[PDB]
Amino acid sequence: MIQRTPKIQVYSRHPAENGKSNFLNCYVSGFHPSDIEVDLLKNGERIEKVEHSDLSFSKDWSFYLLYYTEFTPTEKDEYACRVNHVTLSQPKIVKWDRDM
Amino acid sequence: LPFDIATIM
Amino acid sequence: GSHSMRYFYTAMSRPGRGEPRFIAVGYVDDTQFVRFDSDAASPRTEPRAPWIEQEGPEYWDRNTQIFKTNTQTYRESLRNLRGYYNQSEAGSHIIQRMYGCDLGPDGRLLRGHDQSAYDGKDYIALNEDLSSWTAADTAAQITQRKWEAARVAEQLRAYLEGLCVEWLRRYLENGKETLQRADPPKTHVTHHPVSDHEATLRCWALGFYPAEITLTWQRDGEDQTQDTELVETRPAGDRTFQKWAAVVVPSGEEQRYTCHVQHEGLPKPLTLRWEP
Repeated sequence: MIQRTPKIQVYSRHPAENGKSNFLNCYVSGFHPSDIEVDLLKNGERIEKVEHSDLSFSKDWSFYLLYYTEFTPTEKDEYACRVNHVTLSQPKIVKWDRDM
Repeated sequence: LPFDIATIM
Repeated sequence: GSHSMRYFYTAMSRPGRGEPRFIAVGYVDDTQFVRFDSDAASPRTEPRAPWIEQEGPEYWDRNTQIFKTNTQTYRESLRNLRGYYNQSEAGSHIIQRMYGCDLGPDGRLLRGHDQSAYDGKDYIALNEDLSSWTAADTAAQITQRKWEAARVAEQLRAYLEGLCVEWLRRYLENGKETLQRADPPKTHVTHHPVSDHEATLRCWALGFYPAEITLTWQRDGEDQTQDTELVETRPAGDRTFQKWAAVVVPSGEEQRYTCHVQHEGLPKPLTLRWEP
């Protein structure tokens, strides 16, 4: 069966300013089949109360979802997105880089 | 508004 | 000017984990306005945009009945397609459907669409004539005969040319303040040294709506397509979208590079360069 691995982007809703409340986003797209596990991490620990968009798909049939949570970026706290899918041997962790 | 006829494939 | 309405259905089997899940979402352009999930605590059609909330109880009950009927038809369709492909009862399979209407800037119907896929591969689609089908293989030919016997194409055509356009125009009026408002991108160029002799120029576009945009880099007025790293357009989570395009340039050669931005919300296209 034809399976597609997710593309992953980790970024903020608004331009990042240390000490200012914002939203941390993890956008997963281009994947097939639809089951996927996504967590937002703070210093390697899973954040609770993370929300997500309703399942939809693109013109090429691949699925996409937005996972998001309120966060206050700092110089020292490290943020990331951990994704697992049938196409992945182990969960993929993508770090938040405010220049990406 | 969605299409109202559901037809088994 | 141009607008479209689409419904996206996903029906997914999960042997040993209950009955197949059916999820339907409705969109006007890049704005979702309704959802239905057969897995929800109490499955009902739910509003997902403020401009749809004004619809009365009869609208919500009509949608819910349609999606409950689809939940049951898709469960039979998944069983049928498993059989058409001689598949084992063990695997999980997915049927997806996307349909709707496109209007031009005049508000007239440009074209209608109805496409279905099985496990992410094209299965059956309504032709642009809204009269005939394109079946991908001998399994899809069975569906085609079934759909022809039920006169699906004639009924779908009446919907695509009638109710689909009518309701889309109603939504466009009710949500005119957002749906008919194009938000231009807020743009800037960042510079990131990668070596002593090279640096990345990144062209950003933030806060735009709708998602359609063109971001390109040119060196001395010629397109740098092969050399540009272009990220997929991404949702900000507040209705708007974001995108960036990056080029690795030789240090000192930065001013030979220009970023070009095209979007509906802009009075005129933008030309940007790194501003040290």
